[PDB]
Amino acid sequence: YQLKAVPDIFDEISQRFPDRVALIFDQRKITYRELAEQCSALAAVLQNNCLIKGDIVAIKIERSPELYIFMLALMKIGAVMVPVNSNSPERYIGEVLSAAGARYLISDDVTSVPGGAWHVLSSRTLIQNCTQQRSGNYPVLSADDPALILMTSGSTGKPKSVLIAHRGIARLGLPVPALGNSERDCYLQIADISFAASANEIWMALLTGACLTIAPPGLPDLMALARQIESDNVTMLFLSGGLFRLFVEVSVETLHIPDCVVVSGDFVNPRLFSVAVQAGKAKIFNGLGCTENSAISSLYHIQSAPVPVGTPLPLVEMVVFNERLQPCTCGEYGELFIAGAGVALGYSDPQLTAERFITIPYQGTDMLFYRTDDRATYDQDRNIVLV
Ligand SMILES: [Br-]
Ligand SMILES: [Cl-]
Ligand SMILES: [Cl-]
Ligand SMILES: [Cl-]
Ligand SMILES: [Cl-]
Ligand SMILES: [K+]
Repeated sequence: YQLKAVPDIFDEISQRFPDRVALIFDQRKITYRELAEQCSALAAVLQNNCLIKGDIVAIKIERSPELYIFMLALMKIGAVMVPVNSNSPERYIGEVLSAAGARYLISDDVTSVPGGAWHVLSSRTLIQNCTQQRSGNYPVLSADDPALILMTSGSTGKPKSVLIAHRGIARLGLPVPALGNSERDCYLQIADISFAASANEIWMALLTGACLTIAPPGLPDLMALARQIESDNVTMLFLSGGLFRLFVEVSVETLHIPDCVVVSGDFVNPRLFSVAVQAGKAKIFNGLGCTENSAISSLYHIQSAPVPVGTPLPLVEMVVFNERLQPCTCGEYGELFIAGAGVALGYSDPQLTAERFITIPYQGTDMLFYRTDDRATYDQDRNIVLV
C-alpha cells in the first residue's frame, strides 16, 4: 500500500520478472528485460532531445510495442504524457492538445498532426537514434507527481483535461482480490489510449509482471480478436459494453476462454449478461470506471442477471453523499463520490477542480473525494447501487 511512481514500480517488476513476456505484437514477443532496456535507451534519447520533468508531451502512436516504450520512457524522465487516439480527426486532436497545454507531440506520422503551439517529434526517428548506452540522472518522482493527462467531456464532446497522478495508475500493480490476478496472467490492449479504460489493460499487466498482447491498430476485427484471445491465452479480458455485447451476440464462446471478463461503461442490458453467464464458467464482472479516478474503480461479480457497484479496487473508497454532502440513508438518492489512490490531481483550471474535488470528513479522515455525475443510493445492506 506504499505506492511508488510508475517507473520505479516497473523497475522492480522488470528486475523481478526479466524473462516473462511483457509485450506481444502479432507474433513478436518482448521480455521485461528487453522492454526495460529499450525504455532506458529511449529515456536517454528523450533527455537528449530537450525534454524535461513536467513537460506536457502528447503521444500519437498506433498500437505497437513502441507506444508502450514511449509511455514508460516519458514517465521515467518525469514528463506528463497525453495519449491521443490515432484515428481521431485533426480538429479534435488540436482541441485535446490545446486543452492539455501540450508543449510536444510525439507521433509515428508527423504528416498527420494539427498545427499549434506544440513541437512535433518523430517517434520512429527517436527510436532510430537509441543506443545501447543507458544514462543516469533521472528526477525523483513521487506517487503524487503528475504522470498522465486524459480528456473527459460532456454532451457536446468538448474536451476537459484531467491530470492523473502516478499513484492513480501505480495502484493497478496491486493484485485485485476478486480477480486473483498475478504475473501469470495475460491482458489484451484494445481500449483507445485516450480512455482511462486503457490503463486497466496496460498497467495491470506491466506493473504485475503479466503479459500484454497488443491488438492491431484500427477498429475492432472480432475474428482477429477471437484468434488473438485464444492464441495468446488471454486470461484477464477487459471489454467495453459494446464489444462485450457484440461478442455475446456473435461469439459468446470467446468470452469463456479467459478466467475473468470485466465489462466497463454504462450498464449492458442484463438480458445479455444472462446469456453470457449461462454460456460458460468465466467470471464475468460489471466494472465501474471514472476518468477522474484514473481507471477501473470497482467490480461487481454478475452471477445472475438498480446496478450494484460492487467491491472497490485496492486503495479505492466509495461513498454516496447527498447535495449537502451528507452520507445517504437507505434509498435516499445522491451522487457517487470516489476517494483514494486513484483520485485525479484535478483539472487544468483550479476553480474547476475546487468544485468537483471536495474534502469531506469520512470515518476519521479529511478525505478528498471526486464528485461523479452518477446517481446512486444505498441498499438495505449498505451496498452502493446506481440508480
Ligand atoms: Br446495452
Ligand atoms: Cl523471470
Ligand atoms: Cl480543464
Ligand atoms: Cl491504434
Ligand atoms: Cl474502466
Ligand atoms: K460497466
